[PDB]
Amino acid sequence: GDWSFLGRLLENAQEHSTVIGKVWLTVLFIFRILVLGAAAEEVWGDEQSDFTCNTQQPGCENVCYDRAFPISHVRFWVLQIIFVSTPTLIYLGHVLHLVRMEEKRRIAGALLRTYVFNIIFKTLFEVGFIAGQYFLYGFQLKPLYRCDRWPCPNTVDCFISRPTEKTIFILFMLAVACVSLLLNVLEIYHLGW
Amino acid sequence: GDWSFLGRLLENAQEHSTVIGKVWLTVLFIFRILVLGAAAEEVWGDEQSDFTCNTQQPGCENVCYDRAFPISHVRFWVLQIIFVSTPTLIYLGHVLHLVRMEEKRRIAGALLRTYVFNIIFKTLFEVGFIAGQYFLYGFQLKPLYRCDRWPCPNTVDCFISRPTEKTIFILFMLAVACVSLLLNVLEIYHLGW
Repeated sequence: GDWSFLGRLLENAQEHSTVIGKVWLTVLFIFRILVLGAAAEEVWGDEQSDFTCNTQQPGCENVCYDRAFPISHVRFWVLQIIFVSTPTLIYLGHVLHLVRMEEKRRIAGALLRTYVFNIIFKTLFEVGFIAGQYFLYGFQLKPLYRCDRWPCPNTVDCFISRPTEKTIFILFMLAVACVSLLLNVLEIYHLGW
Repeated sequence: GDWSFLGRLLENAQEHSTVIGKVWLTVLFIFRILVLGAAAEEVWGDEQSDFTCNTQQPGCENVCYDRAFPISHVRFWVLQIIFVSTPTLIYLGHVLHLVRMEEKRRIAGALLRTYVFNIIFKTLFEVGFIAGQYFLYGFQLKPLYRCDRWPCPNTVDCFISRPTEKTIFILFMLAVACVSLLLNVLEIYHLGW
């Protein structure tokens, strides 16, 4: 996808942010957005095309792929990026609003509360997506999925495309997410002390 | 098949047999041999050809047809005919042997014991095939057979050719077999009294 606009806004955000925040935005751009576009989207491109079920039943592969993958991992990661970035956009907008207010007439007062809330929201959204992915997929895609959804007769064996590569990238993104959490914790403590 | 030779021998047997025995041989020829050749063999001709299993697994239809039908009904009926007819052949041979003995030099003495044993053996073989078929197939072929024999993955649904016609003929032959039993009982009692 085209992340250009979000890029513009977040680049603006870098200036009005802590050094650790600039590190966080670098991580977001490089290890999350760029990995997803350059590497992961191609991994998941044949997810349903090369999903195969051992059966002659029409409609079984469709319902089985749908039950195994209610949302694709890459779409989940898109949404995670958007939601962890939204607080930064809120804070940046409040900052620009105060600048416009000054013109009509760095981090302190209302902006400090807003920045702390921004880090907080980023952390909660962060953790939330991590836990949701754990409960939806664990952290390993196995090659076999056994499916008993109508119209499949009895239980059918279905086979995943590229499960090991997908597992590698699942874990890569989990690690990047954990690094982001650590960075946000560092921001909180660094402001505190 | 060509039952001509057995026919010759059994025709000979008719002369040296009771009236009820001639009825029994008429039943054998007409309602068992002729039905099998004229009607049933065509019913069972497509038994494996039109046996269908819902799967893509190579070898599953073969092992599933084999598990559902370890012996075909028509082959069972062939063997039943042969074995219920063998005692009559024994008795007829003993009779011809006594005739040859007389030439070298109706039912009484040794021939009477042999005739009673012939009826007995016919009755035991009769009942035995009936009970064996009950324990192997019951008396109704259902249209669905669920098969979990390797290499079939999990349980697969397989579908029988012509199950209702096959059931009709299964029951027809059961009835003919029971009529034969009744005739043999009548022979025993008629000799007794």
